[PDB]
Amino acid sequence: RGSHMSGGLRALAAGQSAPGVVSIGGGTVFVYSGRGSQWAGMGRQLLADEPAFAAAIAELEPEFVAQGGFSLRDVIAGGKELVGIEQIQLGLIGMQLALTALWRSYGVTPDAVIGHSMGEVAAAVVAGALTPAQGLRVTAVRSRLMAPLSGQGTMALLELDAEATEALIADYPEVSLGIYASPRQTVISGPPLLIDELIDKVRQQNGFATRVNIEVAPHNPAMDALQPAMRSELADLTPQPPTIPIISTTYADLGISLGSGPRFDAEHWATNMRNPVRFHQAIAHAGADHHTFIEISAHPLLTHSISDTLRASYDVDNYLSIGTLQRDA
Ligand code: NA
Ligand code: NA
Ligand code: NA
Ligand code: NA
Repeated sequence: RGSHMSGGLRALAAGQSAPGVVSIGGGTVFVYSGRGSQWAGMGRQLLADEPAFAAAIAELEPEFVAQGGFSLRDVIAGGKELVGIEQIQLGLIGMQLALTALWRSYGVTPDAVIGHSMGEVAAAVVAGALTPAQGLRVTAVRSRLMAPLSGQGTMALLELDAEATEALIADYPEVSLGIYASPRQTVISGPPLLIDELIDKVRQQNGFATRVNIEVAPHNPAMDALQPAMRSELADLTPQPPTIPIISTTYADLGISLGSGPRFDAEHWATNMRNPVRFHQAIAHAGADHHTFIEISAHPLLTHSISDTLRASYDVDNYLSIGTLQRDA
């Protein structure tokens, strides 16, 4: 039935498509979003009808119980709301890894991964730079550090390019450019009263602007306060070089410069939560030679931005930008 599956996944789930199928060009990129997008009953039918999904949830559950005092298995089965930044972030990465297992069971695996904002932890796990246990650990530490800030920040998506956004916020020292979303959209981050003021200005100047469903201000100066504790608590984190190309959204150079490769260690995660998200540039880089982009999320929020980026550089008739699950049935 898969009422909440994307077309590509549902077709594989029923067996209508052949293994790994999803004309398009070659290459597949898995995109891990940074936003929690829980919807009522998320994963409930998956847990009962998709053994690969259920195995992943089962395998994560012991670490969650002991690393998070929270049961993802019970959230999914009981359709419980994730409450608080810690449950939201921890639940999201569990869903991301379990959904990656689901695609794998139907022959769909990534040739490269992209992590958007906090979704770069999940990307690093799937690329082999971190183990699932290490991914939970990073998520647990960071989310606990951000939880006390709940309600002191937010973000907003604006129908402005990056330089127009920097112009808008020039006189707003507390507001930052948070995400380079596409050539046409940019996310700002900062104190909620000021984000609301900027949303209104964009609308009154005949543009489009929306609040992000988030109650902190990542990718902003506010995060400086948290970086020392990040480096201390994750001091013992020992990552490995990735085995799948990972295009990092943390750095201007996408973490793919000649020479040494990024080390996905405590400093990287402290940097990832503070630096602006180079999502536009990572997608552009990836679309040079990869033609299928799959957002690994509970509800597709990046597929339009992906398509906008790809359309600016490539012939999108040869491309496919899809999600995994969606809140509508
Ligand atoms: Na399965
Ligand atoms: Na897997
Ligand atoms: Na592990
Ligand atoms: Na290691």
